[PDB]
Amino acid sequence: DNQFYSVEVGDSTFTVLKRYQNLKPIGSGAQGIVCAAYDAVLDRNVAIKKLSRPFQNQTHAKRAYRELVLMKCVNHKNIISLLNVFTPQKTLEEFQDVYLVMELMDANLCQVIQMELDHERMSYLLYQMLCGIKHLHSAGIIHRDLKPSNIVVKSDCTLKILDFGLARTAGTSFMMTPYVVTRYYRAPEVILGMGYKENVDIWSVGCIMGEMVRHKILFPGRDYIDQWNKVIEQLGTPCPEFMKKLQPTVRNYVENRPKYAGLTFPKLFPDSLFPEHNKLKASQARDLLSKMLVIDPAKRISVDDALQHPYINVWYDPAEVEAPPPQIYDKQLDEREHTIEEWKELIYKEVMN
Amino acid sequence: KHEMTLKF
Repeated sequence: DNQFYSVEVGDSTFTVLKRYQNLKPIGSGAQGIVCAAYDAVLDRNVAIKKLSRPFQNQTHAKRAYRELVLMKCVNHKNIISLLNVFTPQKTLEEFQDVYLVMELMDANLCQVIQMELDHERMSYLLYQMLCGIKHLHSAGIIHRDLKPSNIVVKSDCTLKILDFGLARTAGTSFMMTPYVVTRYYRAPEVILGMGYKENVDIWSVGCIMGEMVRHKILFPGRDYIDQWNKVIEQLGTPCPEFMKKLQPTVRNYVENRPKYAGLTFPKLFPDSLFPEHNKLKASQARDLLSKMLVIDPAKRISVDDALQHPYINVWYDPAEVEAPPPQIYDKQLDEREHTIEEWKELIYKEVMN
Repeated sequence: KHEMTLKF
């Protein structure tokens, strides 16, 4: 194809730029296929994600375009970024395929979970997580679906976040990975249907940090009813001021619950699971967990405050924390509608950009 | 420091 070349990836074809060689499958939808590749120009490994049937239906087309627009609002090192987007077709008439090039990491948090870890590597990872999360929130993007499989890391302890504002899925994480369900890490206000805000991802991070320490999922609910039980059996029944905010019927069910008493955070996370001067850290860490793993969103720690926390504060770098997003996501897009062909163009222009 | 590692 003059500037492109075909390569057979399973039952699928990848027509990519010549600069990308040694293509090989590492994940698979459903909604797309991801290949690890070598970028000759950059001398650097990349992840090439080919969207599957972005023009199949009006819904797919909206997702394809929306995904492009989302990664436009982001310019942070702790978040996955679009290294390149392209199509092997020459005109809008025959345009049908879209390819997304992203940085290729070595791992996701799941493979970190089982590792022993110390305070400097743990607190650093969390710091990056909070840095990437703040950037998203600044761009007007609240993740909500933060889980160890959509958080990727490299061997040099660098961290990036995947799948912000994507359905599950839809996104990149579902198609590959040691996969994990999002149910375990969703905040109370989400699962209880109360609506949410920025610090909904603070809960998520809380669940992730708890798993890093205990090397086991904190709230493995068989379903959302069981999920709620797991949460309250360990953290206790939330104050009345919280429950009054619930919807009528659900409020009663949750008020119908057996009043469980919360285990103390030193009990949930005994120093046994922790590692001397570096025992002040175990205090610092456990404390932080008591602010993130809060049921009431009003009584939960903010992203900003979490950055200021002694266990995290050691890493504070204003360049890493205050880096503004290139653009803010206009939510008035979600309610916009177009035909498949109209969507096809908006996407096409974005690619040729 | 910032020059930490982690192995898989």
